[PDB]
Amino acid sequence: SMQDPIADMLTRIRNGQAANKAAVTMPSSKLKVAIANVLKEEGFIEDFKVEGDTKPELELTLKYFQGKAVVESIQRVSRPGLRIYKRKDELPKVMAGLGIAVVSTSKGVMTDRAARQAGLGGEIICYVA
Amino acid sequence: SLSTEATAKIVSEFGRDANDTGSTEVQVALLTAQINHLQGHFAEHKKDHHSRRGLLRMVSQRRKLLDYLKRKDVARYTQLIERLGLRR
Amino acid sequence: EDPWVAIAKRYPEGTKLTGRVTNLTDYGCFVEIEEGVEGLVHVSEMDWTNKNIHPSKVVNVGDVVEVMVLDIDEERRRISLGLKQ
Amino acid sequence: ESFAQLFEESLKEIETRPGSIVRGVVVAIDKDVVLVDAGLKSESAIPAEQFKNAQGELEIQVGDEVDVALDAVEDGFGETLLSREKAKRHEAWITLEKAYEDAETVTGVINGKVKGGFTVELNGIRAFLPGSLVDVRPVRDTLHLEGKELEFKVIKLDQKRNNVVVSRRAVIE
Amino acid sequence: PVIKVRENEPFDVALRRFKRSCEKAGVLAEVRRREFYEKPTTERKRAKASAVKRHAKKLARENARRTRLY
Amino acid sequence: FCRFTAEGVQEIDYKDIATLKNYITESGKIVPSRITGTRAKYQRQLARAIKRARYLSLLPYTDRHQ
Amino acid sequence: TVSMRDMLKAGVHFGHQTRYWNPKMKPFIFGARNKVHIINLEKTVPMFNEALAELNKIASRKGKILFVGTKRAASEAVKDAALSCDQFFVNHRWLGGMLTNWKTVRQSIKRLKDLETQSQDGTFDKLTKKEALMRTRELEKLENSLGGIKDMGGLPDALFVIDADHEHIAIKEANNLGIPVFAIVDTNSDPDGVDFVIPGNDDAIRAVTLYLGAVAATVREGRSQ
Amino acid sequence: ELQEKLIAVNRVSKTVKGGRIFSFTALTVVGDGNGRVGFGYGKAREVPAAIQKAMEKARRNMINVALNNGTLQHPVKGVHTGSRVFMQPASEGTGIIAGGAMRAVLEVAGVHNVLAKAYGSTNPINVVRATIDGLENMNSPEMVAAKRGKSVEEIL
RNA sequence: AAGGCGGCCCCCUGGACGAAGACUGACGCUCAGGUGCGAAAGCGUGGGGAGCAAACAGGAUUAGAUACCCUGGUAGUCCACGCCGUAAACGAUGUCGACUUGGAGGUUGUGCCCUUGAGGCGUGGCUUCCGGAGCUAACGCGUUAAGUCGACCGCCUGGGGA
Repeated sequence: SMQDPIADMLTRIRNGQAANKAAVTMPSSKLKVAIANVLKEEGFIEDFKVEGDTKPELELTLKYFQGKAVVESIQRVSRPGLRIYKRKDELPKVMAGLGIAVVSTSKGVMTDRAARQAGLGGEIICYVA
Repeated sequence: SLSTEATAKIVSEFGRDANDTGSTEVQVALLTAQINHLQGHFAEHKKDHHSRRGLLRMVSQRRKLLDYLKRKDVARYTQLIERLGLRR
Repeated sequence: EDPWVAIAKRYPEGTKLTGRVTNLTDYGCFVEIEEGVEGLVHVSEMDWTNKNIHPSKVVNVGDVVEVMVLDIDEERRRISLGLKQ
Repeated sequence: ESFAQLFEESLKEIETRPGSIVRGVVVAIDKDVVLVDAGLKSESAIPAEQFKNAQGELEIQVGDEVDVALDAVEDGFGETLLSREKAKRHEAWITLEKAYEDAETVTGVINGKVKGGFTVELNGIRAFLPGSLVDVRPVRDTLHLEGKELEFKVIKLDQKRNNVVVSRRAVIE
Repeated sequence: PVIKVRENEPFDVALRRFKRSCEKAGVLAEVRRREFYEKPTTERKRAKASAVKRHAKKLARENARRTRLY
Repeated sequence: FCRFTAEGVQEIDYKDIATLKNYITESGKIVPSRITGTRAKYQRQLARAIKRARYLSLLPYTDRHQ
Repeated sequence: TVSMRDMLKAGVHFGHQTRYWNPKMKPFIFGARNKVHIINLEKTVPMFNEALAELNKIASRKGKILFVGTKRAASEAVKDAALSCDQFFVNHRWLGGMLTNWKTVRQSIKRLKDLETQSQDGTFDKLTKKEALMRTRELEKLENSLGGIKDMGGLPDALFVIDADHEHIAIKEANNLGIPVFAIVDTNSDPDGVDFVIPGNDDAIRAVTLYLGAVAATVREGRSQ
Repeated sequence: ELQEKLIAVNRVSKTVKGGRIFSFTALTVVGDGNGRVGFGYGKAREVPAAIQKAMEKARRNMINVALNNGTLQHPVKGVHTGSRVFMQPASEGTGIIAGGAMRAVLEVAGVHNVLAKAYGSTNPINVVRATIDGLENMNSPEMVAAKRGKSVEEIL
């Protein structure tokens, strides 16, 4: 069964990147949407577009620079089997700061750097590089 | 399998709308009737293992349904189990 | 259905036919014309030499020729035509 | 633009699948291979033997136009089935023409029956017909001067499998 | 393979016809097959193996054919 | 080149003996679907029909038997 | 420069059968008429133009172009194209490692040249009949193989190709070297090795000729410039 | 200007009707002390010839590596066949902390400061390849910025 | 579901798939212990016994031949009801879900289309082969993954001893 939606989304994104797909569609969720937004902000995707009322479909638009994909790596860290929560001092640095770590904090989902700035840690969703 | 007419009858009785058919209670009833029917068969045909598998599956499904009912709404479940005469 | 119920028209022993060959399968020639049937004229007749013949050398590809039935099985649809006649 | 889309459905409209539209211009001749271009993906490797008429020598130089056939696409590289069958359809049309006035008239000359019907040959092609068709009555063309000139009056055709027996001599009938 | 010699038919021809009939029947082949017991497994194996061989003959060889020998 | 697809028959009939006779051998055997070119779905049905016929002595099991 | 109508007339828009296609050519394909793939002329033409421009540019800096086409239908034509713009060509089978292994092939070329000289300029004659025959044969062989590239000297600065799938060895070599490739690429072919892909019918003769001619013209123009 | 290190030389055999024909494989690696690295694997009946061949191979098909000063830009994994390799950028003074074939490649590349472990297989040829791969994949900050549509200060 | 299942007919009976709708409203996935089903041989009691055939006997072969080959031949194979609980019980590949280029088939539905014809254009299920990216020690796998991921369980830690 479908157990981890965020993870699934990530996987889809990765596959799109691999296969040179322009845009990647999936069933929308609030968390997922937030993640997408974060990605956009950090510049790993071009744009995201949710569409529908009853069962809405999030559509990300993937980015390609000089032939190859932008999202070089994208891993879940927290996962239903084994959750990862970090305190603001223990927050990671993906690719020695060049990549980002999506972290869900009390003040919404944000990149690791942002979280650090705020002065708060939380559940580490995914590393993106 | 359960005859169409019988099924319809079952639906009408247990189902609130009678067009509903998918009500948990209705489903349970349907399962139960089928099980009852198959008992007779299996008394006769003790080595019919393949068929018995299906029966077992049905029973399991029924149990699951009952469980679901219990957590959701207790009174209804109780009523159902009075009607059908399910020990649990 | 359609060629095989009343397969008694070109039957009786040796009714000559004009049929275009289709593909020569190194044992055969496959001349087959008469409304959705299959004939062979395999390698043994074809000429007046038996075994060294190689049907691609001796007749053609896609050509209407001298052939007649010599044999019909209406059951295991193998009408076995000939060409040495 | 939709110039190209419209051009595509236009070019669909101005071709068909069988050998119907006489379109391939003979753009190289070499013995023993003719080759055309009927607005297909590739050029046909035509035999020379689909194009010599009734005595053995070629009839069509560069620019000449015969349709071929279709419905079979790509055996590796190339395009067609032969135009000579094309010709068969034309023959069928002339045979069909009979129906209109209940009499197709050409020349039919039938010397003998391979399988019970004199053989009749029309233009390049020669066809076989059931035994009755050759003669109107019991006249028999064995006493007639060999390979005689009449026409063909049709006696019998098998309509699925192509066997046509036609009526030599007896113009009056 | 029941056969009757036609009126004014040669012997040799008749014999040939009979032979043909027999071949069609696959009687000899059948007999050969039933001479000894083939384990089910063996039977299966032969059938699958044969099929595989056939497939190989059909496709791989066709591919080879595309390219000229000399 | 199946007959039953073109005719568009719902079920093959064991009573229709003539039809069956086209699909049976001179030796009585049922003819392969390679040779007849019968569709697979129909072929099975045909076979069944033949079998039924054989039970009813409408078709023979074999040429030799008596 | 080359119009769409002309291309259509030629038979560029036609491709291969649908079962023989490459899914990397799905962008350049328009549709499938009668179970045969149709190349999108709207996407082809601009690309072609670009390629032509590139070629012209190359010519302008005194670039050496190599024309490859070993189909045997358009062997005559490619040679002609090459000669019109006095450029080099490989109209018969591409020798494996012609460019990558130039230094060995340069010896072969030299040998060929020597043979030619012996044949023509010497005017000695008086040679043992079998030996002479052998020599002649050798010359013929060389001419067939390396006739177009005998005056190339070094490696070419660009590589024009009539079929990518057929001349993949050449393409690969080019890639290895880092020579720009200008391939005509039908639906069955692979465009990944090719730098300046040209979606078009490799097989049809008229189309091939058309492809050649424009290229030749552009080269000439470049030279003039 | 180019520095070239023969990593390993190994004797390899081919059995024939007579007996064993021996030969020698030379694995070399060359670099300019900056980004450019290239390994070469040469083979010959005698050692020196083989080595020469390897060197020649190396000299062509080089590869560029983005180096932030003396060290790497971020921790990078590289795998090839059995040999899977981890290498991590390190502070000036620490030196090349790495083992065997891996060390050599690093040295030529002009990394001065690394912490590098070779997990899995340590078959020189494979491990050098792995190292090369790791180096190659490693992107710089500028490059990343370019990719993402940002400035360098946005990424930090 | 696996083990497996093959003349024809009837009775009882389980599952699968498609077509549209209508309903229920997360009721789901996985599963240590537990429970069941589980080829062949084998066991128990009672039947049956044509063919085949462990054991056994004779004849060959051979240096020997407690084998291969031949002639016989009993348990067994067959049925009923119990037990046994294992097999290279194999795809040597746990189950469930999602995502990622293609081609050639087979089988079984189903929508439209002049079925003008065996067809034309789709859309579902199961399935055989080839092959791309990717993966792999390689062999190979490759939308039925051995690819990219998630959930749960089972299992491995040098060879022998075992």
